Amino acid sequence: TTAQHPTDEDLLARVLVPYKDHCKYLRSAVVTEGRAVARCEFAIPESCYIDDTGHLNSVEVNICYNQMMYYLVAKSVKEGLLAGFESWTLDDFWKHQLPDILIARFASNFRRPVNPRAFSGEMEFQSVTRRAPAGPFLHAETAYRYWDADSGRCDGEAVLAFVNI
Amino acid sequence: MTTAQHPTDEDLLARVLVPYKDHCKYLRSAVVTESAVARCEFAIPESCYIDDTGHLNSVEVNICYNQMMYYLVAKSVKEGLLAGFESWTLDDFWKHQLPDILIARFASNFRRPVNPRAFSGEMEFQSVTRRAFLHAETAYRYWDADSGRCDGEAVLAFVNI
Ligand SMILES: C[C@H](CC(=O)O)NCC(=O)O
Ligand SMILES: C[C@H](CC(=O)O)NCC(=O)O
Repeated sequence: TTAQHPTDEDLLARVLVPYKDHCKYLRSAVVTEGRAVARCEFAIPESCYIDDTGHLNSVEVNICYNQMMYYLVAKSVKEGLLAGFESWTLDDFWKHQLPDILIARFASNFRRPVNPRAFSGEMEFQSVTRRAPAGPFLHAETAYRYWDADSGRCDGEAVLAFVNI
Repeated sequence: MTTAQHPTDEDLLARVLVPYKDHCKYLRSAVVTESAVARCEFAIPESCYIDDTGHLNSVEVNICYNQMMYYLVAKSVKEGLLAGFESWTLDDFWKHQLPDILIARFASNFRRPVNPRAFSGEMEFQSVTRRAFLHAETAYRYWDADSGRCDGEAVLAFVNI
């Protein structure tokens, strides 16, 4: 009885346009419906910036979060799922995506190393708050976690700003 | 205060950067002092994973931190500057660099978006401790020639010692 959306493959490819061809890590994303959640699968067959370390690096946790978060937002804007984004169209999203979606704060905590080859993740929008000072942006709080098929596990938080809204 | 500052060790730096891809070498200079601390300059002429967003991204803060941190450890090993690492040689460092130097926790706070084309940073090792691996608490910050400001902390684990 909770509404869910399977991976919207067309939207996903378009969300991932700004990322390089060899950097498309987000493979699937089921979005559950006013503060939405994404449940995702990831794969990094080789790193984009460094020789193989043997584990999912902090850097990659962050790249993957960005992908998952952009997808969650885009899909939420498309299906009207996210409180605070009622006025947005998908066109607004493509315009804002790169210059106007900012990370104010990022944290990652590794409990145990994760396998970068195949891993799962999830995130939640915990609050979205609009600000329009006399003379203008959304403030958002999110949490995520990652795990794999063995015992890998990482969790964290990110505070976002959506400016020029 | 008094201890001598080590200018950028260019040969060590280039070697520390070998595992990074050719377009992802952002750390351009790094002065090391005991207090161990590194004071660094960085340049990202273009991003390695995404089209230009116009500001230094959280991802890049993290890449640059890793480069700075690896160089500070390597240089500290070479020069005997970090307690906990007294027994290490550079050859130990090269063996551990990728598989055995882990981030346990990373945080960044972006006060003011930073210019990715030219910016500065610093970090410090606050504590190193054996635990039943080596556990290190570190803090860093970045700034630029305008009003850019990012800061954070990273907890590291050095394993298989
Ligand atoms: C020391 C770091 C660990 C990590 O980022 O999680 N690996 C090297 C790199 O990812 O740049
Ligand atoms: C939403 C982020 C902002 C950032 O990482 O700081 N830009 C997209 C990216 O860097 O993947």
